[PDB]
Amino acid sequence: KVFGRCELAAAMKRHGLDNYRGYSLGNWVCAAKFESNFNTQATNRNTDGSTDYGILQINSRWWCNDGRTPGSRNLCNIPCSALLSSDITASVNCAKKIVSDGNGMNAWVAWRNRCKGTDVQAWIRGCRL
Ligand SMILES: [Cl-]
Ligand code: NA
Ligand SMILES: [Ru+3]
Repeated sequence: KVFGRCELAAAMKRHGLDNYRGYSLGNWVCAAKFESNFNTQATNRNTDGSTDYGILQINSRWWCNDGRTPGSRNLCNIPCSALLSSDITASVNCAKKIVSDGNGMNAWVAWRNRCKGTDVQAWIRGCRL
């Protein structure tokens, strides 16, 4: 599923991301835009052999199992394929785990380079919810 901007903002609000660890909704919508272009099916291989999965491009080195990332962990206890569904629950729940670890939203290089220190609230303006 390729989400619309306001559709994703509403779904992210529904599933608990607004103000999660002090990150207002716009942060999450902005990150998703530059990570996946709002595409739940997005995958991208990295030079280290891991892959990033889904609308928030969650990485197999630590967070999910894809059966091909040597020496990796599965801290969200999910197959990485679960992160590709139209239902964003697994991606949201796993992202909550990731952002609780120290660096906050800086784990998304896309967030640091494209969203941080910008008008992130702009990504949710004009939306119903
Ligand atoms: Cl990640
Ligand atoms: Na893994
Ligand atoms: Ru990451």
